[PDB]
Amino acid sequence: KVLKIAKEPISLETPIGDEEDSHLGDFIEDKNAILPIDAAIQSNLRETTTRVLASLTPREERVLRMRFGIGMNTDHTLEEVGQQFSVTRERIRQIEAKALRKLKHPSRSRKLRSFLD
Amino acid sequence: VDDKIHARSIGPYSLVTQQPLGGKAQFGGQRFGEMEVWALEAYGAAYTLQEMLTVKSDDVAGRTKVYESIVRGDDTFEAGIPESFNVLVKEMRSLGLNVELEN
Amino acid sequence: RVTVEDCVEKVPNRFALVLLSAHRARGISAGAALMVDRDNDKNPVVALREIADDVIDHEGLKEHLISTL
Amino acid sequence: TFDQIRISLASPEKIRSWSFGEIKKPETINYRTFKPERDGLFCARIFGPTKDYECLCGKYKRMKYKGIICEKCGVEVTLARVRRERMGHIELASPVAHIWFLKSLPSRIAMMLDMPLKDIERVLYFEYYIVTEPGPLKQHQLLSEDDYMRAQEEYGDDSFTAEIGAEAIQNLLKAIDLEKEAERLREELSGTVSDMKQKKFSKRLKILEAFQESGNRPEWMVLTVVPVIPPELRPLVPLDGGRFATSDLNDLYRRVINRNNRLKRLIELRAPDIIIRNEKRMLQESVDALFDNGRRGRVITGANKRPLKSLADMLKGKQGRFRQNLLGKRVDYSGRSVIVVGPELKLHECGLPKKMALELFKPFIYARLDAKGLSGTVKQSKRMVEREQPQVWDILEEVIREHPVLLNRAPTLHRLGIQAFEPKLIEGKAIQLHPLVCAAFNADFDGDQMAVHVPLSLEAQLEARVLMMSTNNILSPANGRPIIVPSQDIVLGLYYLSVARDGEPGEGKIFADLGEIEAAMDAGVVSLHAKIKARHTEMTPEGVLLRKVIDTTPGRMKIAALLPHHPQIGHRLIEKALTKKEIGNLIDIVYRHCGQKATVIFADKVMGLGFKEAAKAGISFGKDDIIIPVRKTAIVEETRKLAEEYEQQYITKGEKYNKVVDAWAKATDRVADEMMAELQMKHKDENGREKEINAIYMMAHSGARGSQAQMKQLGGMRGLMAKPSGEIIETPIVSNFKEGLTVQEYFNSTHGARKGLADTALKTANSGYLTRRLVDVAQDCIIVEEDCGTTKGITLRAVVEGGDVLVSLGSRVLGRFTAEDVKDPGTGELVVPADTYIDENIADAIEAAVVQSVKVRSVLTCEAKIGVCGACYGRDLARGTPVNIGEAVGVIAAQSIGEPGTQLTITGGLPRVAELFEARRPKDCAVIAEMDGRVEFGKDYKNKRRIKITPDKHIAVHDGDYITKGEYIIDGNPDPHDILRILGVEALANFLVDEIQEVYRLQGVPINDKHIETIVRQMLQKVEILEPGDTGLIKGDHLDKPEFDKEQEKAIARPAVTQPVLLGITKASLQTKSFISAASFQETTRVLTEASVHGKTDTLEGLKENVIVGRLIPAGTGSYLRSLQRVAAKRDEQLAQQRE
Amino acid sequence: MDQTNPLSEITHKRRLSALGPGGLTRERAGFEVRDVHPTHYGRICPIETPEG
DNA sequence: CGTCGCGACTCAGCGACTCTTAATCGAAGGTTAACACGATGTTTCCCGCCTGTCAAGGGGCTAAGGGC
DNA sequence: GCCCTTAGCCCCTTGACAGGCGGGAAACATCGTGTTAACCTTCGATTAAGAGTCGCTGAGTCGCGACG
Ligand SMILES: [Mg+2]
Ligand SMILES: [Zn+2]
Ligand SMILES: [Zn+2]
Repeated sequence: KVLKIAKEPISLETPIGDEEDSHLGDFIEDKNAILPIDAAIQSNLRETTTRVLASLTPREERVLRMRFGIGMNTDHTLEEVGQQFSVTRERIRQIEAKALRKLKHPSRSRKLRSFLD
Repeated sequence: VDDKIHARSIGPYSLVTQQPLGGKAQFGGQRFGEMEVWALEAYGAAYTLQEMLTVKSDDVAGRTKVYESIVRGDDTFEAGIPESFNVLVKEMRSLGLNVELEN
Repeated sequence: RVTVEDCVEKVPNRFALVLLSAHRARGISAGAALMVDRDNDKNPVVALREIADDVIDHEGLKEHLISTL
Repeated sequence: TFDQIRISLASPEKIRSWSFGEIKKPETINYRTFKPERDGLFCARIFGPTKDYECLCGKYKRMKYKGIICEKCGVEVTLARVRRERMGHIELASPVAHIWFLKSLPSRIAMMLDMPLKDIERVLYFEYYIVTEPGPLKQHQLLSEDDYMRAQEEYGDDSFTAEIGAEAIQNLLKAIDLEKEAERLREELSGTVSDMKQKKFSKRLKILEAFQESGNRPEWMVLTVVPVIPPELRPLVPLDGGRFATSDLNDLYRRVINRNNRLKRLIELRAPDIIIRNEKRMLQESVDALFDNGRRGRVITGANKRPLKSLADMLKGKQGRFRQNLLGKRVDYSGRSVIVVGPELKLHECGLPKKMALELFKPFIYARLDAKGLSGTVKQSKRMVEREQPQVWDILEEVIREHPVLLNRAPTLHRLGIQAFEPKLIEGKAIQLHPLVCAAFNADFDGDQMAVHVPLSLEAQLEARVLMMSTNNILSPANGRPIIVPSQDIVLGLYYLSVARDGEPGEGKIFADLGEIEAAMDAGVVSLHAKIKARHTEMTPEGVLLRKVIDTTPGRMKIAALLPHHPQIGHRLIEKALTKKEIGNLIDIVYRHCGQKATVIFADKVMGLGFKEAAKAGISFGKDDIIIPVRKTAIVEETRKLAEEYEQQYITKGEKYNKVVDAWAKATDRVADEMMAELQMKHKDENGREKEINAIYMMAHSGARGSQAQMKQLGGMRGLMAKPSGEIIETPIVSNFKEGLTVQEYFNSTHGARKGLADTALKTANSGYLTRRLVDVAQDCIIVEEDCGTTKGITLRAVVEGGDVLVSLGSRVLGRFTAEDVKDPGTGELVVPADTYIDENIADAIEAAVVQSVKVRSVLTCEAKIGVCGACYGRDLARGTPVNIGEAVGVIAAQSIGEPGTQLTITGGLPRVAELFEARRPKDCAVIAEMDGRVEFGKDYKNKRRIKITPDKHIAVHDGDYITKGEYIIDGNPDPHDILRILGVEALANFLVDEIQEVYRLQGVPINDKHIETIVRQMLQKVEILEPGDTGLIKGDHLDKPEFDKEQEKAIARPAVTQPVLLGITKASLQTKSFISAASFQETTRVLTEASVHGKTDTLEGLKENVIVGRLIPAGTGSYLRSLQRVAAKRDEQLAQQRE
Repeated sequence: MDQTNPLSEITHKRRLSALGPGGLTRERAGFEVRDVHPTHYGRICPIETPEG
């Protein structure tokens, strides 16, 4: 581990060809910039989830969304989402398991079978 | 024609400017230069220049928006401040200049 | 398929023929183009083809949309 | 939103407000873990988290918290985008002078208190101490020895203090006040001679008014705290191989942090006074190199040997806002493929490879699959098109139906370089481009990658169909000549179809219809030599014309049937040989009289017709094609014998010139003329019918690829080769390319041709530079007003040399609104009204009678406040219709002027145009007379006769002769600056236009006059303010200032008058109102300082400003949308006025 | 090393580049050194040269 | 009745930004005093709280079959 | 055809784990300091074989007049 310790970071403005044009900084990729395709699957995963949740129970869909968070980013735990609906107990976990096993059929989970990859 | 052909709707973008990379190395895009942007500037195609160098390449917050819009079906876009202008104002702000937007 | 010289006689600016035509195509996206048949054409081409009957009507709607609120 | 970007001096308090944490350690990340340090160039709590909503130490990486800050790391959780916007600051232990203001052409730091930069640079480097608060010890004494510091201080040990360095210069700037200094300089500028001191007093007063008006304090050029660029701009991404790729700015900021830490440790340690000041000097040099790095000793990185770029070095070269960042954005949704001929395609349809259409129309394919219902989700669609399933190809042909794609050739010299085409999903992997359109592109098919672009928006997809379509780009913007004319093959086919010979089968065999000609040709009764009679409708008069039996030919009837039915056109145009010039005039007349739809359809038909009649003709080049003149050996022998008769006795230069000019330079056109005469003669076979015309002669006469010079070089004498200095070779070179050239003659040929080849690669760089200067000087020249209230216009006279006309007056005035009604000579009849468009009919009526120059409204006489007018630019060169508001007139003119480049040429063609546009003084500066009648002698013994005033070196006038204004003493090459100082502005404009036209005619590229008129107008945007009161500025100034300043002075009273000054295209950005337009292509270290200290705010009125800013361009569709936004704002204001 | 074919290797090995360290760069050349002198005859080819 | 005592004067001189427009392929080499506590992180398990199984039991609701 | 009786499904109550983020406690690899005293008290590149111009400086030549 001593060797291979980034001995000398090469300058990002170094030339790449026979001339001083198109330096290395213009050829480095981006491992953090969200590509537009990956954002497309994000928006559609927001649309494809709102459609699958529209078939569930209204209160059940609300508690399932609160379990993860579609509009609200505050991902609540089982008990936290439990207090918002009824007595915080295994009933919330039971309804969550029932909903999860609900949209696993070829009818509801049809457009999502090719979504998880 | 094989080693010279190229087509990349959206490839890996750069870091200093958040622009699509150049050349056929990794899904590059044909750089739209000052002398090649003047062709549309002299033309009445200002919406293209308001989307080819504003929302197409250098808008990390607008590129994904325009791609989602094109995928949805509506050919509408929006791009106020490109990443090129952002990095330019950040570099100018690095010196003793007071480059700062208003109204 | 439709040229600009055939439809620029009604809009002798060549830029209103673009913005108004794009607005007409966007309206066709929500239901429009009751003047000419599509003939298996896209929205911009059909808007340019039917621009001979909506020269002033398209500019007014675009101007109203440009206004805030 | 945002608008009106303004720059000024960065206050230390404002710099601290911009930053989020003071960096005190030159450590980017850790060697073990690749995480940002606590306080360094790469910080988490200072510039934001490195991951999207993932705080440090894995504490708030769930995204549930968005404004919560960490406890141990102190970094606030936020997406990675904030790491690129968050700035930083380095509070230096000692101040540092800005490199842009300290070391530059105008010493902005030296202009304060009137101290030269040579001493300001010494007082900053701690070499010569500066005195402050004097009270012996004169103010600004600039003493360095300790004698006056300590020995001279023995006067009581009271009131003795002085500083040195950046802190000293900052205190000096703080001491000087803007208002008092400006008031003191005002009285020092008026009521005095101001011979030499005025040159500095003007700049000092300008800087003081900029600092006072903008509100910037004078002591802000030196900055105690330096802002750091965000870490995302200078990245440290781990490259493949474990070797980090740190940006150039990272090393400079690390050096600056090291210098600051060393200075802080030295000050807290109480180091020696020579080391702390030396430490401050090192920190100052580091901060200088971190900003510009050019004014200093070019500090190189410790690892690499290349000169490290800085915040200024980035903006200067192409790798910053100039080319790489803002203007030349590497736009995605694009494609580059080698192009192939597309003759099976229409003129508005370009071939697109199937392997490229998928990668180009991926989002459009996804949308079509989602709307059609073929794919359930976007991920499933991407999985479908990624494998190139057979069901997606049917959707690709459906999505690409009316969606034009921008075809971008590698080099573009005008607006026709980007033409949108309705793509066709052709096989292979090459862009099937139309043959007629590639001539406008400048793209042959010998290998030319045409970058294809796809407009995403519904307006851009529609904007590429109304303006960027190939059918709308028939007439080139350079002049009124169609650029869709057949270049090589279609022109050859039409020439073969139009060549008529009296001997051929089927002589005078009258035919019924057009199909009868082809039916008889397929039966072998009538040939294609165009010598048979038939019927055809010419359609000359009003309404339909009867099918008159014309005495024309069958070959010219195949092209005549393709001509649209309309008066003023028909078979009368095809009666000629139908060469390239004639075929271009035919495509011009069909567009000049008929519409664009019929013009484009005729171009499409004639290309297919010419192609079908060229392949069936057999135009292959052969050995007997290039026929060497049989009367060539005898003439060569007689020439070489005449070259020896006078050489016996011998001056050697005279004999050589007689043997190279009159011997070889002369009679080389005689042999070429004899070859052309022997090639023009149609050989008649034994059966009374001519065998055939030579294919090379057909190519030379039709204008496809031949020419007289090329003919002589191929089969003629080949001329005489050149030399490195330009001299003509004296040795005999008698051999054509059809014959075998020996080693010496071919070596001379490759010695003379490599010069032209380098000119094609070296002078083209000058052409690109001139085009870049023109588009950035003419960017503001945008047509905004349809008709202005002006009546005066430039006079357009048909240029003539010798005894013939060089350019027809009807062509120079065509497409320009007249200022005054032109009166036909002889009889006082109004042939053209005063303020109406000059149509082609009006131009023909004007040229019908010989007339002098006609008063024509041009962009120069535009009285419009902003941009250019519509009734002055005249007719747009794209089509026959008049120019419409919103067109980038200046950009179009710049492209039209840059298009003749790469084939121009010192003062030959390209350098002369560059010298005239930049308005530089030639090598022989001419002096205008301005005197009327008699002229006296100048002063006594002053080395030259400057000027003689009589109110009532080499010389070309007398001492008592009556001299008239206009005749100036010079051996040639006058000066435009003197032309404006002495003669009017319209005269300078006419001179520049005539010079550019003469250059382009000597080279052969005809350019419209208005394209030079707009450039000349943009060069005249500055006017020297000679106002005696209310304004102390005498140098050049933008015209908007006299439009506003001269109007404000009248509301207080002294009359103000300003004479217009002409500056080069490169100097347009030096005094332009906008700084982004000037800081784009010009030097970025002077215009920014000229705009920073001046507080210049970019109103985004120009085109280059909105392009860099990213907003919509104020020209074209963007111009119309800006007009709609303005009218909507007016309507909203009217509505608000209704409800109080 | 242009090794597309045996001629490319030979022409690349027999390539006298006036640029690089110790000589004029691509911009430093100018229209003077980009010409062919008479002494180039027989020692350096005047036709085979890059077009860029 | 000359010049020189004493002043400007413009002339030279010296420094200095760019190299069209898309493109042919990705990384890229050195510099070599020794030791010591201390305060400072780094890394492992270990229980605390809590989360998640399935089961057991049961009842309560729903529904289906049989009898009058 | 309706009411009574019994079976199956759904739901509720407990629970014996299983381990699992995470601070603490501890064993162990960092990171900034010192400290030693045997001899040298100016190291070194790097343009400079094209080209249009911005910003400053300092020499030789003249007028205006005074004192012999
Ligand atoms: Mg070509
Ligand atoms: Zn943290
Ligand atoms: Zn005008």
